[PDB]
Order: sequence, then structure tokens, then C-alpha cells
Amino acid sequence: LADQQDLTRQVPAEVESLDPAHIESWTGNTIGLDLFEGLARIDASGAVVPGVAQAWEHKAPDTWIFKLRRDAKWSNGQPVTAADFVYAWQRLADPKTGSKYTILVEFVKNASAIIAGKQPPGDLGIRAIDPYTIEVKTEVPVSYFPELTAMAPLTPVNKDAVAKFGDAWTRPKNIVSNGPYTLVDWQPNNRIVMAKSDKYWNARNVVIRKVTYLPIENDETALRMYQAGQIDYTYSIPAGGFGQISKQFGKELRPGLQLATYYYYLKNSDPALKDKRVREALAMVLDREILTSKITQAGEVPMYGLMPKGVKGVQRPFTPDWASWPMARRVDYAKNLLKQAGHGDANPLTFTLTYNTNDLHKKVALFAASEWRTKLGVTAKLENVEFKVLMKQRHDGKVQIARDGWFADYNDAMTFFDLIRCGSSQNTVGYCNPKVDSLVAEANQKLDDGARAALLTQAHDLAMNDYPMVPLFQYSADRLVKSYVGGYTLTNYIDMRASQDMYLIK
Ligand SMILES: [Cl-]
Repeated sequence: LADQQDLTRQVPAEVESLDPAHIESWTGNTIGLDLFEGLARIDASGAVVPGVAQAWEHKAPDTWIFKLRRDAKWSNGQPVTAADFVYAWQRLADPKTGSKYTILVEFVKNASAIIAGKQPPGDLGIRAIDPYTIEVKTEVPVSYFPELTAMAPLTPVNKDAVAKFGDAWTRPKNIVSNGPYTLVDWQPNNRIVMAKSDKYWNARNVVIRKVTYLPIENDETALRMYQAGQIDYTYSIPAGGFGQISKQFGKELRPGLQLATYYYYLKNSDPALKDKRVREALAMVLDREILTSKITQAGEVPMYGLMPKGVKGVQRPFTPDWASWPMARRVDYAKNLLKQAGHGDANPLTFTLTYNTNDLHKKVALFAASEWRTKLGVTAKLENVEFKVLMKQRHDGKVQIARDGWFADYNDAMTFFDLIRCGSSQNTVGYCNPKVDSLVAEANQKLDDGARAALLTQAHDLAMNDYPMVPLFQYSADRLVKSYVGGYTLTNYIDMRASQDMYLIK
């Protein structure tokens, strides 16, 4: 081990919140999971390992038991118990809380009714049998339920701290948390600093003593800082840079694909975008082969639906008929769709295309705009905003076409269905197809995984034929991590890599 154990990690934007109930993003989960620990954790390899729960058991199809360790503590020295989880999950489910991430608790018994305000939060199917024993009842059987409990929004929250401090409870001077690190400094758009916690039950095995998170929007600037030794661990690499970066940094460039999809949000209540024919036309004209081979260049794979190849629970991704058509044929068909929809040359379309400030996103957006102009005569005006603002605008439908992207929360197709299920808190495009939903509910009754998969595949295909959004490609996991950073693996496919699992060598 190295004498010094400070780690500096770059994140793509200012974090939206450090309150587990309001955490929505990759950045929020990465930072929040250093500060809070749930029933389980995802380790450096991507494996689900014990968190506050030392063990768990699938006692019945709809029932899980979690046995908590007895020495889990909050940062103020108070014990962590079953009651803390009951409170946290009820709070998450309560619509008065206003969480945008109710999807994770939705599998729990009665959660839907509670979210809808039909039943009180106390009815939620999580119970403290005793201070160290948790019982969770689910609406339907979920074989992988423990994976979900490793995400930030299901971490416990300290009732007293929230009660005493209200909206200021996550401020460094007020916050109480139970993870391997405690928050020392939070300067928005500047830095977040955290220090190893001596109260964490597994402190003796936590090597990294200080973690610094720097929000840097521009990948090139991030690269410069990495090169200067200001950063040990980047978010990604600049678009089009793989070649020169590989030559200069070699194996520090950690390669792979992620279980994550890059796509354009479409406002489904838009007067034009509400027409499936318009959405489809916009989708079929974009050349994802050129996009990936010439613009992104980091191994990204063209995608036409939400399911990345390799995700458990479906048989295969969605690949539309036209994916293998000559472009000229693609364009003719798409122009005819616009005509059919009443948006021919007599009624030209203009949209605003909003993305979060970043060089890759800008490049992708410029490409889409030119593609749509030259092939369809559709005008997309580019607009860049801060990521936090973009997220809010998508929720509120204040953007028409928007840069979006989803990282799997767990390795099953269900995580991607959170984007298109009627009424889901993360269905921001506003799509609703009851047949798709009923097919999913049916799939989740199947006793056989094969049968389940078939139905989920059918439901996914059915949804994508409606083109509720525009999938572009599968995210590349490529990033730079210094040679002296140990513990990094290439098998963490959802890219949930906690600081406590790494260590500095040399
Ligand atoms: Cl394509």
C-alpha cells in the first residue's frame, strides 16, 4: 500500500442531492453510496455483498428476510437498526416526500397504492421483526431483490436528523450518515470532500482515507487535469479521443461496455411528437453506424431499443426492420411517414434539442440536427443547460427533444421498463401502453425464467415499435484510472464502483 491514500474522482456534473430520497443520477448514487450503506452493497467486481445486512434469505416467493449486523452505526455514534430502514422506505414511498425515484420501492407490498395516495405509508410491506431483523413483502416474486437494496434511494435515513434540520439536513454540519465516509465539505459546482469514518462497522478494512469529487462538465478539461495529476479517476474520455489516449495512457484506459443506453427523450404529449409516425421517422433517419464509428469512437454499439445486448431477463435486444435498409430507402420511408402524419413539405417541423453542457453531447446533438435537416428538412435548434436543470425539464416536459440516458440499477430487464411503464416516476417521456404493462405483469408471474424472458422480450419489442424515445447506442465504460489505483475490475457492468473497494499502491 502507498503511504498516502487520497482519491480524487471526476463526476460529469454537480450532484442533484445527497438525500437518498431525492437521488436520481449516476453521480448521486456514486457519491451517496460512499456516504450511506444499504442492506447490501455492489462491490468492485459488481457482486452483491453484505451491507448493513450480514445475511438474507428468500423465505417465500414474495418474502425476503434480512439479518442486520449488530454493530452498524450512524456518524453521530447512534446505532443503525431495522427501524431506520422502515422509516427510510416509508418516507421514500410517501408522495408528500416528493421523491422522483419511487420506482425502487415500487416492488414492495402496497407501495403502488401508497405512491398513489390511496393508502398511508405505514402500510408499506417492510417490517422490523426486531431491531436486527427486517422482513420485506413484495407485490410479486422478485428473485434478485437484494440487488435493488444496494442502490442509494434504499439506504437508511436518520429520522432525528431529518426532523431536527429539515431541508438543511444534508449540509456538512448537520448530516448524519452510515457509510464508510462522512461528508466534510460541499461546495456546489466546485467540490465535495469526504473523510474515512471511524464509526463505520468495517472501518478496519477501508483503505482510502479521503475522497474528493470534482464536477467537471468538459471531458477535455478533465483529461488535462488527469494528465497533470489533479485527478486519479475520470468519468469517461473525450469523444474521438480513444486513439491518442490509448497510446499515451495505455492500460490506465479501462475499457468495456456498460449496461446503459444513450437515447433521446421525446415529449410524447408534444402536438407533433404525440404521433408515432413522426417519432419513428426521426428515429429511422439517424445513422448510428457513422455516429459510433466516426464521432464517439469509444466502442459504442448502435442501439434501437432500451435493452443493451447482454442484460438478463430478455432474449435479445430490439432490432427494427429498417436497421438493415439502404439509407436512401430509410429516408424515403421516413419522409412518407411525415407526410402521412400531416407534416409534409406543406407543414415543416421545428424542434428545440436540449442537452446538458458537455463536448460529447454537443457533438452528438450537432450530428442529429444535421441528419434531421438534410434528410427530412426537420429543424432542431440546439440548447445547452446544466444537468440538474435538464433533469427537471424532462420531468416537467419543458423540453421537446432532449439528451437522455439510463444506467441499469440492477442486472435485469425490469430496470429499463422503469422508463416506459405507465405512471413510473422515471417515465419522463410520458409513454403509456397498457398492453405493454400487462405483458410485463404477466411475465413476472411466470415461474420459468425462459417463459418470463419471452414475455418481457415481446413487451419490449411492442413498446419500441411505438418509438416512445430514440435509442442511439450502448454506453462505453471507457475511462482513465491511474496505475497506482488498485482494486478496479472490468466486470462491474452497472458501473457502481464505491471508493471503499479501491486502494492506492506503490
Ligand atoms: Cl442506424
